[PDB]
Amino acid sequence: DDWEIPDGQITVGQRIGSGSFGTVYKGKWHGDVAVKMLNVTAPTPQQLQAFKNEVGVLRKTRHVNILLFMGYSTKPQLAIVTQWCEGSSLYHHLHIIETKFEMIKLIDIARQTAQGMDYLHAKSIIHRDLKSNNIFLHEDLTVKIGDFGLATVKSSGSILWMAPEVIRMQDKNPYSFQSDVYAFGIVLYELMTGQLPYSNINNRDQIIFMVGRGYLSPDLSKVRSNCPKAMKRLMAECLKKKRDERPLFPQILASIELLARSLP
Amino acid sequence: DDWEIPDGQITVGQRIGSGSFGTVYKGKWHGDVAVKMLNVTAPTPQQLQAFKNEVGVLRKTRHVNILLFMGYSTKPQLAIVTQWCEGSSLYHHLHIIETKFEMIKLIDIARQTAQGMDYLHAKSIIHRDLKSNNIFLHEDLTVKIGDFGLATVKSRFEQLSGSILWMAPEVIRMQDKNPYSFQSDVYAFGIVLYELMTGQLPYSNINNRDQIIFMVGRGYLSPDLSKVRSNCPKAMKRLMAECLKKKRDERPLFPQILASIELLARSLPK
Ligand SMILES: Oc1c([C@@H](Nc2ccccn2)c2ccco2)cc(Cl)c2cccnc12
Ligand SMILES: Oc1c([C@@H](Nc2ccccn2)c2ccco2)cc(Cl)c2cccnc12
Repeated sequence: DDWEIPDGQITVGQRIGSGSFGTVYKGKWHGDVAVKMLNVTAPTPQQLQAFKNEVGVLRKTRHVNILLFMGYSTKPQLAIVTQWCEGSSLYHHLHIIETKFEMIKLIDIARQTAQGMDYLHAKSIIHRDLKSNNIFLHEDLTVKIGDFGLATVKSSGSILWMAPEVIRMQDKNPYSFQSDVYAFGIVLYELMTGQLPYSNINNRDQIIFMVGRGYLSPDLSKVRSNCPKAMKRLMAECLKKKRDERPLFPQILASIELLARSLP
Repeated sequence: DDWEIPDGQITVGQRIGSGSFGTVYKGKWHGDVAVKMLNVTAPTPQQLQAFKNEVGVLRKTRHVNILLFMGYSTKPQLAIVTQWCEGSSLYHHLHIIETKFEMIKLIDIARQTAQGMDYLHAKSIIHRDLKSNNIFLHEDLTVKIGDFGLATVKSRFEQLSGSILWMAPEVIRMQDKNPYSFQSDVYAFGIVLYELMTGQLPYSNINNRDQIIFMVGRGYLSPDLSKVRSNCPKAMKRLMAECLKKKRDERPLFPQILASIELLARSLPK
């Protein structure tokens, strides 16, 4: 019952990026895989902690909509190995290559994402950084939620997806299922409008300040016409400035399924 | 945090099928899933064992070409929950609806299956029932090796008698100690490569189950390789023949089979 990969079996290749801790690479281990390593040979103290935290969460997940954790290593360097997703992140599709998804496909992507979130929450896992860039469209179909570590289970910037309470830090622990729900709301906004929120404001600090005070919020009137009213309503629900008024995924999921069933 | 699903969360629907090791369904648990249950009112001691053994093997797997194990339940009834595959099995594509896959695709299905087998064997897991019926073509793109009811971790039964087309001669004779090995899995893989390249099941012109069993076992009968498609790469027809060797110890292991398929793939027509 061990997920530790034997020493020196992982072949590392092209450098991809650098999420959470360390650097991510496309590598080899019983096929293509993603490898999140640590450049230093001296794992330091709190680096060996963020490492054990991620593995600890990742290893509690087995769901088609959650990036597949395959194993970890301490080999020469600490390394988390996950499946290799073929394609691009939803963020890249929507805002870089501006892919034109049909409404059916957009509804389905929101569904799978919620499917995935519902699962994480059932396991008492709070993502804490859900955003269109951590949502991968594997093989152009099938959502894979990724990048954890920053994720916890039970007791740069990504402000666009941060709920008002999170921005305020009036608890130092404003994170909860509800704040995950809010970010999903911002993700819904992207799919449904094809754009990032507040694109007409060029000052981040202003954006941060105003969302936190409840003065600014996503402009829902921007939703595409062919967007089902029930979706636009689900969206507003998730984006409630007041935490406790937001619905939970079991509910989100039911709503998205009923609007999807009656769409064609 | 075990993989034991909390009680009363799994719902079951369509009865996709039956079997000696339980019947399959298309239930739900955080999205669609495949639920394998046990109809009986009280599991016999051997069933409880088959259940445990499968879960023990399944929970050791995390690979894109292995059907995803999600959890099990015992309280309501013994149940194994796996991801629900969208599409059909390679068997159905190949022999029931005759799907016209391109050689590039066939080589690909052959590669992924090998990739999966390579993964199981590295963890000392012997499938023991690899066949096109248990190879799901998820979304018509991803190969998912399933049905782990007879699987076992080396150094850890008397079942099966239905799918003889994929049984190696030494498995039919049951002479040797440990009839099953990484090699018998490789033989089954060989019959699958055979199915992929010919589009047909072996021994289609013989209709007597017993005679086929006896003959393949005695070595009088073997897969007719002259039937392999003409556009089938030579190295492949060779790799196939090697996996089908009558002498167990002459068959290559998946790491080498994997290396070969990947090699003959890089030099394929354009
Ligand atoms: O492609 C991958 C990325 C990249 N995400 C996206 C998202 C949209 C389009 C293109 N890439 C990325 C890397 C670094 C920073 O972002 C990140 C990780 Cl962890 C992967 C893990 C396994 C397979 N593929 C992965
Ligand atoms: O569909 C599934 C089957 C059935 N196989 C096929 C093959 C071709 C077309 C349709 N179904 C089946 C039924 C009975 C005994 O095996 C078996 C498993 Cl393990 C599955 C696991 C996840 C998703 N789907 C699965």
